[PDB]
Amino acid sequence: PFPTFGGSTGGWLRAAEVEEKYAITWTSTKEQIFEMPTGGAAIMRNGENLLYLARKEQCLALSTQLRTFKINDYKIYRIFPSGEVQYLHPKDGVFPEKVNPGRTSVNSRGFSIGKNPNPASIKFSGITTYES
Amino acid sequence: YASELDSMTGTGIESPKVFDPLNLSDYVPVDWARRAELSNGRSAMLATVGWFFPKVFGTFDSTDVTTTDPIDAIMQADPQWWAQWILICGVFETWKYKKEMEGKSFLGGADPAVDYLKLWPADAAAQEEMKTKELKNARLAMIGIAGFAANHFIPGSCPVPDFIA
Amino acid sequence: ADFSGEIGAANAELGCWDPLNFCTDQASFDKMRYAELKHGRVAQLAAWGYATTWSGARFPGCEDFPAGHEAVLKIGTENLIPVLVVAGALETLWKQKEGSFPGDFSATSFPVGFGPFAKTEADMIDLRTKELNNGRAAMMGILGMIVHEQIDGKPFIFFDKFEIYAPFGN
Amino acid sequence: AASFLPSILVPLVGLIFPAFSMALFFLYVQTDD
Amino acid sequence: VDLDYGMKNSYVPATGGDGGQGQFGAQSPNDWRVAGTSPVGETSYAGAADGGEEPWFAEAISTVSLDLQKADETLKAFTKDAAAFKIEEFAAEKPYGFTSSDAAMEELVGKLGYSKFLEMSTKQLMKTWGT
Amino acid sequence: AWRDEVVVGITAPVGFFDPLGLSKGKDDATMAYYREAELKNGRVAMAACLGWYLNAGGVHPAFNSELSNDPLKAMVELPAVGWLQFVLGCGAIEWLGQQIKERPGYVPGDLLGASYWVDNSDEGWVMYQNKELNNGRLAMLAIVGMVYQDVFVGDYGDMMYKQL
Amino acid sequence: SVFDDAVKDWAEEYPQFAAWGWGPSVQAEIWNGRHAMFGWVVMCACAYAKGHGLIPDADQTLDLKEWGTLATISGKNTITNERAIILIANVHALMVGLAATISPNSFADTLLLDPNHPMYEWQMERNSKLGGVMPNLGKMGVTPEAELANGRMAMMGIITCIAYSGIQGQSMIDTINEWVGGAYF
Amino acid sequence: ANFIKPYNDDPFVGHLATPITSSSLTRALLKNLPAYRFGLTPLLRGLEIGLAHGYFLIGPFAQLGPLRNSDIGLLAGFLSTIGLILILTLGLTIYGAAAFGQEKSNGSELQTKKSWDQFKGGFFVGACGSAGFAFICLSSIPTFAL
Amino acid sequence: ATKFPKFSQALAQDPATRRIWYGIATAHDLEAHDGMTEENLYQKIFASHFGHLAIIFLWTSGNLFHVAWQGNFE
Ligand code: CLA
Ligand code: CLA
Ligand code: CLA
Ligand SMILES: CC1=C(C#C/C(C)=C/C=C/C(C)=C/C=C/C=C(C)/C=C/C=C(C)/C=C/[C@@]23O[C@]2(C)C[C@@H](O)CC3(C)C)C(C)(C)C[C@H](O)C1
Ligand SMILES: CC1=C(C#C/C(C)=C/C=C/C(C)=C/C=C/C=C(C)/C=C/C=C(C)/C=C/C2=C(C)C[C@@H](O)CC2(C)C)C(C)(C)C[C@H](O)C1
Ligand SMILES: CC1=C(/C=C/C(C)=C/C=C/C(C)=C/C=C/C=C(C)/C=C/C=C(C)/C=C/C2=C(C)CCCC2(C)C)C(C)(C)CCC1
Repeated sequence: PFPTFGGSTGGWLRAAEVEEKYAITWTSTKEQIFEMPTGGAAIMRNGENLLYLARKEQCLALSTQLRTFKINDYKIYRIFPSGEVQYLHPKDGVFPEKVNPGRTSVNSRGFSIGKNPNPASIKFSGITTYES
Repeated sequence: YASELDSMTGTGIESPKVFDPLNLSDYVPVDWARRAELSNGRSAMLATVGWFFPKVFGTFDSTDVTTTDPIDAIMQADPQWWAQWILICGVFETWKYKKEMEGKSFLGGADPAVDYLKLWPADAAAQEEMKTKELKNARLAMIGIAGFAANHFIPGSCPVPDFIA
Repeated sequence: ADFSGEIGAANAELGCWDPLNFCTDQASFDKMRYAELKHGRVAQLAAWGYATTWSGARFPGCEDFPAGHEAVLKIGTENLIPVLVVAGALETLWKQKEGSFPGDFSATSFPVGFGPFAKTEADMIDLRTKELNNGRAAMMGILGMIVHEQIDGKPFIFFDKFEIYAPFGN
Repeated sequence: AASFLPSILVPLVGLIFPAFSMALFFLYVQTDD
Repeated sequence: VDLDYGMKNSYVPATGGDGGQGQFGAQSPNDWRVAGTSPVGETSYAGAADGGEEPWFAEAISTVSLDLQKADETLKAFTKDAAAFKIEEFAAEKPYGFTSSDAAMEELVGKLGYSKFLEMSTKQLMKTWGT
Repeated sequence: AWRDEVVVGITAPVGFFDPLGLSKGKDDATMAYYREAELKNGRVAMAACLGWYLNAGGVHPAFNSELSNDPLKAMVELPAVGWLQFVLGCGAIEWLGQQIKERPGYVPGDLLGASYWVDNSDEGWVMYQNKELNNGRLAMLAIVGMVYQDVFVGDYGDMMYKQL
Repeated sequence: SVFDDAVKDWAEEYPQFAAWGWGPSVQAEIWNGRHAMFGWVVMCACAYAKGHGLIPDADQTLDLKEWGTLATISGKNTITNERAIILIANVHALMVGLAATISPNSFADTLLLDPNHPMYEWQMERNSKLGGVMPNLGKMGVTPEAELANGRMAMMGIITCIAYSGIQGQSMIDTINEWVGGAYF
Repeated sequence: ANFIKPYNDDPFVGHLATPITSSSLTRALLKNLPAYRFGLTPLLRGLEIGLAHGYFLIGPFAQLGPLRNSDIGLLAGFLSTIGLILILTLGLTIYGAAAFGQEKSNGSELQTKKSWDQFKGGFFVGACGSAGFAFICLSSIPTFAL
Repeated sequence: ATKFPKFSQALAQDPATRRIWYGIATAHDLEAHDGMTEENLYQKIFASHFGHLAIIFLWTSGNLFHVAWQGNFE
């Protein structure tokens, strides 16, 4: 289900084969030309499409472009060398910009930025003021 | 001495049993030793002849080397000869490698690596006897070339015929 | 038909290099093979002879004769006739062994054959191939020499004559 | 003679020493204790 | 699917100045520091791809890929808890002739697929499951 | 059968050209040898032609332009060391070529391995290949003609278009 | 004083080097000893040559033009031929040593103990049973034991020669000649 | 006709199959080079590589060095080459230690500690010997004149 | 840590060349090293000072030595 592309010297390298790799998938209603983050132009297929990239940002950048084409069914995965796959985005099925009941707060401090502790107070502690 | 020596060619009439008084077999691997024994021996066999051949039977028609003394000619000879000599030896060494990899043997094996005269016996009995003769002649030659050199530098060290000098 | 199996094939791919399709059947091939061998053997001796003479060596009683084709033209025919007589006799003597490769004269009166030289079949094939190949080379060689002799007088192209190193012969 | 020391030490201090030191640092920083 | 495969890495968070393993782990379990190319007929990076007659470009031979079928499974596994929360709330709001959470899930996902199910409010779900 | 498959080399002026029928009974291997020889002999000829032309013209800016403008005289003047390098270098390439030939899928004459990207189905490819062959065939005859002129007629320059 | 403790402490303080056999180890004792034994020959040879005037054109300095500033001791002053020749002899030897260190055989005693060398086990074993204060007789002849004993002897001699030379205020070459009976000179 | 295609038919890998990258010539040359050739042992691989690199290195030093015009120029050139070989050998040793570690198992894989050590040794012998060969050759240069 | 910057896990676990660069330039900021107590800090600083003093004296010794052995003071 690979989109039609002729190849580039800006594709993935060894890290994709020995450390980690990424993959995005989407469905289209027409064959159209899009610009790939790696560099160049490609033609998507009329239906399912799969593409591999080396960075999550590269994948999410393409998603932005896809939204312009009115495609909002994209999914991003991380494939480890052993074959293990992790579903990353949309994580809970709902885009992050939309509040979804069932999501808990993380890394939240209940005070204004100016209420953090003084650096000297936490000296020889190992923690930082913003983590204190 | 190493046990394998008991099952190898080399012991004969003048040496009924394994000769390794200092048990060098303990240190040097048995295989490497035989390979080296033959290599140094075969080369020595050729040297002995070369030590006197130019003197006794004459020299080629050239003036690069004027002396006949075996040692002196080494420096008189043009360097180009020496370079080509190293090259030919390298070629020989390569041949032994490639042919050995083809299953052939240059150490008394079943399939000869170099038998241009086609005189390698088929029967194992004769083969064994043939190998023994080569080893002997080789050992004798090594001793001889050493002797020649000795008398050359330290006169009287060895009983060498005058012509051989 | 397929003479690739025959000794002397150019190589595994080309098989028998017969550009003009002289050979058609085994019968013809045998004819051609016999001829090639004969010419080859004759040539091998010829090159040896030409070189020996051109370089200067002469038999007792032949110290004033010239060398090369010039000899054939100048030397007395009477002293050349012996060659024909000694060759014609051989022509009659050599006897081809039936059911054997062309050029096998094992059936000759005097003992002739692989004798002690060859043991295995492979050894025989090798010696045979070498005889043929060396003959092929000489055939070209003797021509090359004669031609150049006529062209410039230098039968060896790069040097006038050979110098031999025969220690024992001295 | 001490006079020969300049010609015996300088070659060592400026060439041998720096080399070995750099090698050791590389081996030290490329090792994962 | 081992949902902790990524978390199970050699990374050890430091005291101060580190966000941590986050949600999906901070580093790949595997070490990128593998060797270079090897002679024909040999392998280097463990489960590497044989370069055949071009060992020099072996690293360009892909061996890591995503199976579309397998892709479905990873989607379901990593979003299992979310689905659970969703159906639970639907159950809490007095479902019409409710049966079993799982049963309801199957019915509700039989229609509206699965992705659509994950993106629907309990209200919409109840409307959908009115029947 | 080579005759039933060959496409390159057959052009318009004469079509298939074998008046003496030197390829009637030859097998594919022999025919392959012939095509390879044809191309090699031709390609070398083309190069030789260019070399002769440049030297004759006087554009031989090497060795302080010491060597003669006559191409055949110059060869004699060239030191042997120069010739040895030439033969040995070409010999090296010949060895590599043999390796390529052994590899499966070898198309007689292809050392760049263009078979990997293009086949004879493409007309553009076959046409361009034909141009190499045709020019090579002509060059072969030309180099033979020029040598005659230089060795017998006595000239090593154009005696055809020189008269404006 | 127990020797063993000191060695252990060194290993602890400098573990990385100790792993390869560097420092106060049997390996070092063997190798350094071998070199000292060999040197004695070199030093005696130098003495003989000096006394018998064998070295060609000694007491003369190499040309600063043929050779370079590398041959200068101070300013334009250059090294004498004798010292140069002695050095070249040593360089011949050092080259052999470098080859042996960088390109060891499969049945050779490597300078450092490498787990990936086939002789590692034998070397480890030999070293494990070669330690003592007194030479172990009964293992005379060509044995590892004899080698170590002779090596220690040679190394001690070097120390003694230097000391005696200083006490008597003489060159080491002179002391050598003296201990031989004045034969060389 | 397109002479440039995606490498290994993977449109997303960062490489392309150009005539330079994948031609019979390039493939043949690289396959038979000592580094990638099939069958060569680690030692032999190093030896061939060393023999090749040592022969061409004596030139630069001998003809352009500080003592080029001296009668002992060639000798000096040889010594300089040996010095460079030693530096390169140190590098090889250090690289192996860091890249491969301390104990190995696979064996006969240029990419292991034991194999690398053997490779390094071969390089040293070949390089130094090759330089010596050049010394002998450059001592007397043939004019190839009849 | 198990890498070059033993005093910093953060730098030690870095997959780039920064690990080496920063480790060298953050070596003498003993106060920020992982697991540093005030007592240890003072003790290490005191010892480091002894080393600096030694370097200063070695430097002075060299000047005297070289002037005496290769100079023209007299
Ligand atoms: C204190 C340090 C130091 C010393 C002692 C030298 C010494 C020398 N340099 Mg130098 N150099 C240095 C630092 C140093 N350099 C630095 C830092 C640079 C970088 C800018 C250079 C760049 C440089 C260049 C570009 C050149 C030199 C050259 C030379 C040589 C010229 C004299 C001569 O006779 O040449 C003639 C050479 C000889 C007689 C050969 C001498 C034998 C060699 C040196 C043996 C080396 C083996 C050595 C042990 C291997 C090292 C192993 C490793 C573990 C350290 C001389 C040996 C020239 C030369 O010829 O290099 C050899 C030259 O072209 N140098
Ligand atoms: C190296 C020489 C050489 C070789 C090997 C070939 C080989 C081939 N040519 Mg060819 N050709 C050549 C030169 C050569 N050509 C030249 C110079 C011309 C220009 C006139 C042509 C023009 C030509 C045409 C127009 C056609 C061919 C074709 C062919 C192929 C089929 C015909 C055949 O089997 O010929 C067999 C030929 C040989 C086995 C070798 C040639 C015979 C040698 C050269 C004998 C020398 C004769 C000659 C008169 C020598 C004197 C030259 C000069 C002194 C006057 C075959 C692969 C046909 C083709 O491509 O079909 C696929 C085709 O249509 N050729
Ligand atoms: C970068 C420019 C440059 C160049 C070309 C030179 C050139 C030279 N310097 Mg110099 N030098 C330079 C910068 C340069 N210098 C700088 C910046 C300094 C200040 C530090 C010096 C300081 C210096 C000193 C102190 C000395 C020299 C010396 C020398 C000479 C000795 C050459 C030598 O041993 O190299 C050895 C070279 C090599 C071992 C390798 C050369 C590179 C190879 C040939 C590249 C091959 C690439 C290949 C073609 C790729 C394709 C391969 C494929 C076909 C298979 C030479 C004339 C010495 C001398 O006598 O002066 C005349 C000397 O004593 N230099
Ligand atoms: C203080 C202390 C202790 C101690 C101690 C003691 C006594 C320590 C003393 C150690 C001592 C004194 C060790 C001598 C070494 C001499 C060597 C290595 C000579 C090498 C010589 C070599 C390598 C020879 C080289 C040459 O051949 C070459 C290279 C070139 C030739 O031209 C010339 C020569 C021949 C020169 C205790 C009590 C034991 C334990 C306690 O806990 C700590
Ligand atoms: C001593 C010395 C010097 C020297 C020197 C010396 C000896 C130098 C030696 C140089 C030498 C041997 C160079 C050798 C060159 C050989 C070549 C190209 C061979 C090509 C083979 C090919 C294509 C094979 C093709 C095939 C055919 C068709 C049939 C098929 O079936 C199979 C197959 C077999 C594959 C110098 C020159 C370095 C100068 C210095 O100063 C002094
Ligand atoms: C441009 C080009 C090319 C290339 C060229 C080149 C790059 C060359 C190089 C070359 C080289 C670079 C060569 C080398 C050589 C080397 C040698 C030849 C060596 C030898 C050695 C020896 C022989 C031995 C030694 C030794 C040893 C081993 C040790 C002991 C001692 C002795 C001495 C024995 C060609 C033409 C292909 C084609 C076109 C392109």
